[PDB]
Amino acid sequence: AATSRPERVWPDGVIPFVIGGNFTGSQRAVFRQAMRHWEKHTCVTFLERTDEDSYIVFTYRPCGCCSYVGRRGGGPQAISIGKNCDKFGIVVHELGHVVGFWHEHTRPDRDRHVSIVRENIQPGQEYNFLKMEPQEVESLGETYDFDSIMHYARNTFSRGIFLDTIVPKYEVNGVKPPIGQRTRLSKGDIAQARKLYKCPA
Ligand SMILES: [Zn+2]
Ligand SMILES: [Zn+2]
Repeated sequence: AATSRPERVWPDGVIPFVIGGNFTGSQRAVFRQAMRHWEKHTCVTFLERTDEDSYIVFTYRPCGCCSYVGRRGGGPQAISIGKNCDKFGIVVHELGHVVGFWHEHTRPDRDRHVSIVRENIQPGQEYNFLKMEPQEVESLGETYDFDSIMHYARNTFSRGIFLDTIVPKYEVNGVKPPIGQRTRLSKGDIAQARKLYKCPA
């Protein structure tokens, strides 16, 4: 679910940042580790902010969606971090939003790849399953990626732990594809981010 909107792509892949107050040294180190993870796999770079108008701010705040997707422009944009939601993989996911990715399940073509099990969605949480309009996403020729760091788990926003809200529609390399990993960028996330930022092949 890569943004189609050119203005949301950070110029030259450069993303200035500020780390806010109220974090421990270990939390701050995890933010830097997550930024380095994006840097080592793509041409995105993170720069300590000086006077740039647009930048990201790691902000002590309650956990919960949503980080702005791509570059907002005209000022800072916050990534909300708290005790519930500060691990490396969570931060890498939020930086996927900053880079310009919506949730994978919101791709306009998602219905070919996953079933959204409406019977199981927590009342009032249905909005989390809305597809992006087709004009808002351009997937750059990349296939739907079950392994994406941007993919929800099978029971995200479910009524029940064993009641799936998202079910992959087919197997990949002879297995039901697991969804919802928050350990590292997938091969597909990297390939697609490199296309989005026109990283030299
Ligand atoms: Zn997200
Ligand atoms: Zn993707």
